[PDB]
Amino acid sequence: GDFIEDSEAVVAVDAVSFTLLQDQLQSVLETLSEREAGVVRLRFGLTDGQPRTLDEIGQVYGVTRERIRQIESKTMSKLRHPSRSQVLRDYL
Amino acid sequence: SQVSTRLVRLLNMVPYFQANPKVTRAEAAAALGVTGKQLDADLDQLWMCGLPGYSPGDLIDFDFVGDTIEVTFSAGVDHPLRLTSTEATGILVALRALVDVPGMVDPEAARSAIAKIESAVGSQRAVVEGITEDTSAEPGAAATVRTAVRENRALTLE
Repeated sequence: GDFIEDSEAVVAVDAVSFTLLQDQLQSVLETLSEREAGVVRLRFGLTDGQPRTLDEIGQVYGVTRERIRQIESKTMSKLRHPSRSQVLRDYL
Repeated sequence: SQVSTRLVRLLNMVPYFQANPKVTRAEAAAALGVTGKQLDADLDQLWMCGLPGYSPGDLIDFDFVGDTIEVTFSAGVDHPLRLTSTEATGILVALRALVDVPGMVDPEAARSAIAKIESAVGSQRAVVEGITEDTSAEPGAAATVRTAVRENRALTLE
């Protein structure tokens, strides 16, 4: 029993890396507008603990689901720019 | 039924848009033979459906540049759906009926189409077949007539 490794323990390196990743992601999202940042946070579940659905966000913001999908597509296209992805490249 | 045909068309739209990188609204409408409103509704329905989990980077995403359609994430839709027995049989029957008609279509093109379709669908000798493997009965007048029709040139007929 002394030679069996516990595989569920925290590596103590992924925790700090994840904290830095969250801080960097928040810093990157601070460069966007409030609407797109809120849409991304609600859709990806970055807000508290869980993601939402497209229709739910559309109803909350009072806009058509087509508008929500277009906003998300434009935001994702913007975030694929090399300027906003160079910092996050090393985290993957 | 109508719903099944709509589902087949909606599922096969993605490979069609992948084949043509910047197909416009008019070209898509002509290809699918549907009205503008119906095509717009189908495009909207296809836009908001995709991979399980339902993340904006997981479901199907497009890129609208003015009045052009492009695919950025096929969500696993890479090839069109296969051909059912009924439609393939109908196409083969139509081709083998029109190959024997003189002047409407080149026999070589019809034979090539038959061979390619049979190879693609994997049919065997238990399907509709023609009478002559090689006609060779054309005196060349049909080819001249077709060339005159295509090029709009004067023709002399006895």
